[PDB]
Formats: sequence, C-alpha cells, structure tokens
Amino acid sequence: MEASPASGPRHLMDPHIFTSNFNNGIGRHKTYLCYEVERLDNGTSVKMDQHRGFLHNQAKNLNSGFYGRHAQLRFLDLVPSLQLDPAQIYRVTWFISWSPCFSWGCAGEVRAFLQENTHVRLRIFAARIYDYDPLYKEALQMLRDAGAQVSIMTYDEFKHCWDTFVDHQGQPFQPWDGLDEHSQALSGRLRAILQNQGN
DNA sequence: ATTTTCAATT
Ligand SMILES: [Zn+2]
Repeated sequence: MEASPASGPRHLMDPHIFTSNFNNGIGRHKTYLCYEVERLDNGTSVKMDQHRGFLHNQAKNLNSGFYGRHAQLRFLDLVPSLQLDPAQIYRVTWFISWSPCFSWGCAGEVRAFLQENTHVRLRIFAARIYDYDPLYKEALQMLRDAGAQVSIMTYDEFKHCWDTFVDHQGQPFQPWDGLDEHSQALSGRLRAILQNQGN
C-alpha cells in the first residue's frame, strides 16, 4: 500500500539511460525499443500518450519456451493488441539504437506484417549500425525489402525524443556535438549499402 | 571524438 508518486507515474524514462544508450557509442547490449503510433483524424494526427511506450530487447527464459531477443519482436505481438483497422491510416514509427537486424526470425515476422498490412506506414530510425560479417549485405537488403524506410536520428530527433520520452522539470536536454559527424559517417554508410542496388 | 556491434543456448 504505497502512496502514488506526486511527480508523476514511474512510466517516465530515466535521462541517464537515454543518454547512455544514445551516448553515440558502438556496441550496446540490452538496447531499448521506443515506439509511438498515432491515428489520423480528418487530416489531424492525434497521437495517444498511453500508446507511447518502450520495450526491452533482453528477454531470456527457456522455462516458458519463449524465443526472441530484439524487442521489435515483442512489439509485433503488441500490434495485434491495438487491433488497428485497415480502413484507417496509422503511422507507427519505431526508434531503436540500431535499425539493421539479423535473420534470426524477427526480420521475417516484421516483413510479413508489412506485406499483410500494406495500409500501415512503418518508419525506423537507425541510431547505430548493427550489421556483421559481409553477409550483412543481404540482411540489410532483406529487411529493406519491406522496410524501405530507414533514417538516422538527427539533432531534432534527439531533442524531441528527450521531451517525448523524458519529461523531468528542472532537467534540460544537453545536445552533444556528435550528430553531424555521426550522421555524416552513418549517412555515407547507410546510402552506400543501398547504393549497391543502384549498381 | 571515442571504428567490431540487438545477453538466445548447447
Ligand atoms: Zn531482429
């Protein structure tokens, strides 16, 4: 019987975790998956605060027989929970540290959703590159086949993510000078991977 | 500014 918090619900995302994950570093397990879907209303997009949430990419427990690693798969089961209707247009954008994924099994479930649900727009923000050995070339093309929407988080996205996921009074967001260099380095690699199709 | 990367098992 603990009294409810006055500052607000513990559903707030700590600023240290957001900065640590987005600290702009290569290699980071236990990544975090943030998602936010809104409903179009007569041309007016009304997002729902309750819909905004995040999932953990760390799920272990063979006792339940549950298999999965990337939180993206967990969110896949959340899609059917919302029961989105095809007659309406919904914009679901997922923000994760890495946009690329291996063909463990989640890359196939997401591809089926886009193929079965073409009336839905999926946009993923690539904060980091999780590729791998050279075989990663087909992996990116395999996911890009249905997810032809990959963009690197920009300075505005980082600031919007802080106030969108983090809301602490008296704690302002402090941008770091690394988006320009990281965006340019990742942008060259991101387009370079797709440029292979052009040739 | 930080250049080898999604903590599932046999
Ligand atoms: Zn995956």
